[PDB]
Amino acid sequence: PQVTLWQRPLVTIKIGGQLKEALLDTGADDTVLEEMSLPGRWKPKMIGGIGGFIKVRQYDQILIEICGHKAIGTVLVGPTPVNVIGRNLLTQIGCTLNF
Amino acid sequence: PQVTLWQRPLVTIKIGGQLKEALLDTGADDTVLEEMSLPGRWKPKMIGGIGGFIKVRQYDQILIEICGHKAIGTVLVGPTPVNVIGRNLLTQIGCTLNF
Ligand SMILES: O=C1N(Cc2ccc(CO)cc2)[C@H](Cc2ccccc2)[C@H](O)[C@@H](O)[C@@H](Cc2ccccc2)N1Cc1ccc(CO)cc1
Repeated sequence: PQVTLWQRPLVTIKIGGQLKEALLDTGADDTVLEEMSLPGRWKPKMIGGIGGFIKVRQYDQILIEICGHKAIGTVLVGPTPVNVIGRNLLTQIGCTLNF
Repeated sequence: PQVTLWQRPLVTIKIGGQLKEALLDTGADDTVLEEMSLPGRWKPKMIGGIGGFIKVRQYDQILIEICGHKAIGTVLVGPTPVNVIGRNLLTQIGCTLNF
């Protein structure tokens, strides 16, 4: 749909059988989720943001449903304060920025 | 303009007589820019990111031109690694998210 930016653009996602809300985030290259239970194997990474770097786990080929749309991609799970959906999956759902 | 998200959504801004590039960042409530010289009054502030917190200076009523659109608002200046335009200015230029 179209979403204006007067409030945070949150969406519901379903991931790993669980329902969460996430922020649509054009500044983020990748998707980063708060720590959660996910099968099964993963690789450690660092990411940097404002504030500094964090260490995260990388899971590839995870299925996520963002609104009704399915996508498969990498997710990073880790100590984020907020679930962020970045450009790796925003492109899959066809999201654009328009002004 | 419409921007797809296959690459980072960067724009040119003019602020304070200087020309910069900045990310359009729907996840950011506010705008924060790397250290640069602005004239005038500011207040200290601290913002939290992935990774932690930074201390930043808040300047109010700063004119920015983003693409060919002028906006006025608060900018936070500080040690961010990248300049981000957040929703406080994104609403002023009429930016929407569309999927
Ligand atoms: O750290 C932030 N990252 C860091 C980040 C890095 C990597 C990924 C995955 O690849 C995801 C997020 C982004 C901005 C940024 C990108 C690259 C380098 C430096 C900064 C993000 O794009 C922005 O949306 C918020 C996301 C966010 C929002 C709330 C709480 C935590 C995280 N932030 C922090 C931020 C907070 C406040 C303001 C001003 O109000 C601006 C930014």
